[PDB]
Amino acid sequence: RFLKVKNWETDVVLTDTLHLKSTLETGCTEHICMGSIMLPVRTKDQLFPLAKEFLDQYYSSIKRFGSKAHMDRLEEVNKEIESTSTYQLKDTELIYGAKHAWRNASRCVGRIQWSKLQVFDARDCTTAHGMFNYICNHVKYATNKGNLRSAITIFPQRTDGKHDFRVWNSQLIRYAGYKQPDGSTLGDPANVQFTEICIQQGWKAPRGRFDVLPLLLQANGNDPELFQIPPELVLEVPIRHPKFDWFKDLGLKWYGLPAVSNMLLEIGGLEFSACPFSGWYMGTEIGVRDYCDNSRYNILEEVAKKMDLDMRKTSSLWKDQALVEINIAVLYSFQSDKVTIVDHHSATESFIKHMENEYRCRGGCPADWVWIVPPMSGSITPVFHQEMLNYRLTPSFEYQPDPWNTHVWKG
Amino acid sequence: RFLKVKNWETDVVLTDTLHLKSTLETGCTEHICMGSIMLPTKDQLFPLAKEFLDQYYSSIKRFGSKAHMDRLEEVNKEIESTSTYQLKDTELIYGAKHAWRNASRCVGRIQWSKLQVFDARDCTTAHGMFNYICNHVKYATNKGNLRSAITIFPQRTDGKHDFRVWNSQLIRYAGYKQPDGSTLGDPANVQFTEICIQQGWKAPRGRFDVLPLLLQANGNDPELFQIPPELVLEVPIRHPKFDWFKDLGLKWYGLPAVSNMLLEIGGLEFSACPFSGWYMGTEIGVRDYCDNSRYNILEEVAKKMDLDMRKTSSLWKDQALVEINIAVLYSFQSDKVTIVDHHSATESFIKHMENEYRCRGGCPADWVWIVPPMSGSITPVFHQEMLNYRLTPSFEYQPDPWNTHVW
Ligand code: HEM
Ligand code: HEM
Ligand SMILES: CNCCN(C)c1cccc(CCc2cc(C)cc(N)n2)n1
Ligand SMILES: CNCCN(C)c1cccc(CCc2cc(C)cc(N)n2)n1
Ligand SMILES: C[C@H](O)[C@H](O)[C@H]1CNc2nc(N)[nH]c(=O)c2N1
Ligand SMILES: C[C@H](O)[C@H](O)[C@H]1CNc2nc(N)[nH]c(=O)c2N1
Ligand SMILES: [Zn+2]
Repeated sequence: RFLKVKNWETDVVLTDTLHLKSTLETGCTEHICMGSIMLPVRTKDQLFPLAKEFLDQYYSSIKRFGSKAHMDRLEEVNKEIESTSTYQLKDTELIYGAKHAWRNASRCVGRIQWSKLQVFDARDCTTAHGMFNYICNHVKYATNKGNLRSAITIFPQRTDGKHDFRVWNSQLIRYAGYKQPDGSTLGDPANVQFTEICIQQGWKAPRGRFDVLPLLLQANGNDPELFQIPPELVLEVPIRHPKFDWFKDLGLKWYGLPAVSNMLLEIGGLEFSACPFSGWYMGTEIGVRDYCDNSRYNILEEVAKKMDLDMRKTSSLWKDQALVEINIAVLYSFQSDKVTIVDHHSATESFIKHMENEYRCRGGCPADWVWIVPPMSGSITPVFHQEMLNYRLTPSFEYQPDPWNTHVWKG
Repeated sequence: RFLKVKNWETDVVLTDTLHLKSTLETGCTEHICMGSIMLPTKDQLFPLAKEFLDQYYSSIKRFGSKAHMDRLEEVNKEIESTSTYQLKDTELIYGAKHAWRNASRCVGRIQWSKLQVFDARDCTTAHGMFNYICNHVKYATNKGNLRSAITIFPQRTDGKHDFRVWNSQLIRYAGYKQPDGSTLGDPANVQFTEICIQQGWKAPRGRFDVLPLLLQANGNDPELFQIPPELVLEVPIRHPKFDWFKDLGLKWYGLPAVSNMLLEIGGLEFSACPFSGWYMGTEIGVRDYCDNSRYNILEEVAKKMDLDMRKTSSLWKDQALVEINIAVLYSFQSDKVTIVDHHSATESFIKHMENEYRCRGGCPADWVWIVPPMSGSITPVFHQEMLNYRLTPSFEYQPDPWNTHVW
C-alpha cells in the first residue's frame, strides 16, 4: 500500500511505504484518534523473532543480507537464546541500534543529526559508583566546553526484571524544587517529588532557586545511591537580554546540556532501562516551556510588569509580547557564551529537509505533529503546514514507570 | 472502553463515554495515526433516520413515547414511498445546532445552542438564494454586534438537483496573478477569482475586492450577484502605537461565513448551508496576513519596525507577528465589531469541554486544530488531552462544484 502526505504551503506530495514495516501499535482505531494523549520480562517465545527482525535490518543496512556472516550470526543468537534465554549485541549492532532508535523517534524535531551520535558502551558496569563515573565522562564529552556533541551511554540490559539498572533522575542535570508550608514553590515545580526523594535519601539541600540536583543511581537492582556531579562539569548560562538591561536582575539562568535519563531503549527485543542521552537545546524548550508554563518557573507576569505592558485585558497580548522577549533573551545568552543552541525557525526548517530526504532514501519518516510543532509561533514554521504520518518502528525509545513506584527496597 | 483525558497543567481528569456513540471513521488505524491529515439508498436511509430520531426524542425526554414511535413509522412510510423524507422544523433546528456541537475542530462551540437557524427549504432559484443570503448577512452582522446563524437550502435529492454556493465563504477578497508573477489580493482565491471573471465579473483588479456570489439553484448553472456593499462590514487595520501601520493599507471583513460545507442530518444531505459566527483574532492576523501562501506581509512589517532581519534567531518574525495581531484585535475592538482573542477563546473552550463532559459524557476535539497558530503553550488547550471522533449530525467537506457540474 501507499500513503500520501501533502505540504499545504508548497504543494509538495510525498509517498510513504515505510509504514508497512511498522510493528508496534499507535493507540488509535478506526473510531477514535488518540493523537494528543501524552502517555498512551520477555519469554524465549517472543524473543527470537524480535532478534531476527533486527538482525535482518542490520545486515541489510551494511549490504550483507543473506551472507554467510548474516546466517552464522542468526544461528549464534538462536543458540544463545535457547541456552541462556537472552543474548548479547555486538558493538556494531548496539551502535546501529541506538542511532536507529533516535532516527525512529517520531516526536523528535532534531533528527537530522541522527547519524552523528557518540555511543558509549557501558555494559561492563556493575555498581552505582561505576555508573557515576560513566555519566561524568558522558557529561564532559557531550558538553565539550560549550561546543555540544550528541551522545548516549548504555548500561547493561534487563535480565529477570529484578536486577535493573536505572537512573532515577529524569534528566542528568535539573534544578531542585521545594514546596513551602505556605503552598508556594521555590525552584522548579516539576522536580518537587524527586527533590523530596533526594532529601529523604540524605541530600543536603541548599534550598535556592537553581540548585543542581544530585544523581540518584541504581545498579543491578540494588537500592539507589546519591552522587553529586562535579560543579565544574555543569555548564550554566546566565540569562540576559540584548536591549533590556533589567532582565539580568531577574536572576535567571539555565544549564547548557539537555540529557534525558529515564527512557527505555529497545533493540531487537532487548531492554536497556538505563540509557541516558543528550543533544543540545532548541530555544523554546527553555524560554517557552521551562520559564513560562504556569506549572513551572512562570515568569510571564514579572517580565510583563517590567516591560510596562497593558496587563488589564488579555487582548493587549501582553502574555504573547513578554513570551517573545524572553525567547530572544535565551537565544542571545547562549550564543554570546558560545553554547550550542538552535532557534525554532532553524530547527523546523532543518526537519522538513530531513523528512523529505528520509521519504526519498527510506520511504518515509514517522512524525508526531502534536510534538513537532513548536510551542510558540506555530504557523510561521514550515512544519505546521506539513502533513505527517505517525507510526512506530523498532529500535525505539519508550517510556517506563518511575522507579520509586516499582522498586523493591533492600534497606 | 471508558476513556480518560488529563489536563497536564491542572491535573483535572475527565472520563469520556460519548465516543461509544460514534459511527463514522477517523482515518486512523492501530498501525498508523492520521491526526495531521487535513482531508478524509432507501435501505441505507432508515437506520440513519431512526438513529437521529432516537437522539432527538431522547433530548426532549420523550424516548419510548407514543409521539416517538408515531414519527418513526411516519418517516419509515415516507421513505418506503418517496425514497426520502422531510425534517420537521424542530428536528431541523436540533440537527443544525448539534452539527456545530459535534464539530471536533471548532474552538468556538461554547455558543453552540445560541444559533439562529433560517429555514430556506422553500427556495427555488438563485435570485431566491441571493435574497436569503443577503438577509443572513444583515441579520448576523447586526451593525457589528455579531450573531451566529445558518441558512439551510433544500436537501439533496438525486444529486442532479444540487443547491450549491460556489464561494468558500460568503465574503472573501479576490486574487489575481500579475505580470511580475507575483500576486495581488488573496492567493487562496486565484482559481475562484478567475471563474468569476470567466463568468462575466468585471474585477476592479484591486487588492481587497469583495468577491461576487456564484449561486447554483436546483442543479442549474451558477449566477453572479454583488452583495450590497452596505451589507459588508469591514475594518481598517491600525496599530495603537505604530502610526505607520495604518499606511500599510490593510483591512478585513467582520463576518466569517463558511459556505462550502455539507450538513448531514438523519441521513439527509444539505449541500448548501452557509453558516457564520465571529472571528478569533489569530485567523486574520496570523493565518490570513502572515501565512506564506496568503497575504504574507511579515517582511514588510518587520522592515517598518526596523528589526534585525539578518538572522532567524533575533525572532523578528515572532516580534512582528505579535504586533500584527495586536493591531487586528485593536481595530475590531475600536470599531465595535465582535472579535475574540485566542486566550479568551481557548479559556472558553476548556469550560465548554468540562460542561460537555458532565452533561453529555464527553466532547470530541481535534487538538491539531483547537490549538491556536501562535503562542500555543501559553493557552490552556495546549496542555489538554483531547479525544477525536465523529458524531452525527455533522458538517462534512464536499467536492468543489466546478469539477462536478455539467453545464
Ligand atoms: C541534538 C539536538 C536535539 C534537539 C534539538 C532535540 C529536540 C527535541 C524536542 C524539542 C523534543 C520535544 C520534547 C519536549 O518538548 O519535551 C524531542 C523529543 C525527543 N527526542 Fe530529540 N532532540 C535532540 C537530540 C536527541 C537525541 C540525541 C536523542 C536520542 C539519542 C533524542 C531523542 C528524542 C526522543 C526519543 C524524543 C521523544 C520523547 C517523548 O516521546 O516524550 N533527541 N527532541
Ligand atoms: C461564533 C464564533 C466561532 C468561532 C470563534 C469559531 C472558531 C473556529 C476556528 C478558529 C476554527 C478553525 C478553522 C480554521 O482555522 O480555518 C473553526 C472550525 C470550524 N467551525 Fe467554528 N467558530 C465559530 C462559529 C462556528 C459556527 C456558528 C459553526 C457552525 C454552525 C462552526 C463550525 C465549524 C466547523 C464545522 C469547523 C471545522 C471545519 C473543518 O473541518 O475545516 N463554527 N471554528
Ligand atoms: C515526556 N517528555 C519529556 C521528557 N522526555 C522523555 C524527553 C525525551 C526526549 C527529549 C526531551 C526534551 C529534552 C531534550 C533532550 C535532548 C536530548 C535534546 C533536547 N533538545 N531536548 N524530553
Ligand atoms: C480547511 N478548512 C477551512 C475552511 N473551512 C471549511 C472552515 C470551516 C469552518 C470554519 C472555518 C474558519 C472560518 C470561520 C468560520 C466561522 C463560522 C467562524 C470563525 N471564527 N471562523 N473554516
Ligand atoms: C498539516 C496540518 O494538518 C495543517 O497545517 C493544519 C494544522 N492545523 C490547523 N489548525 C487550524 N485551526 N486551521 C488550519 O487550517 C490548520 N491547518
Ligand atoms: C496534551 C498534549 O498532548 C501535551 O500537552 C503535549 C502537547 N505537545 C507537546 N509538544 C512538545 N514538544 N512537548 C510537550 O510536552 C507537549 N505536550
Ligand atoms: Zn490518530
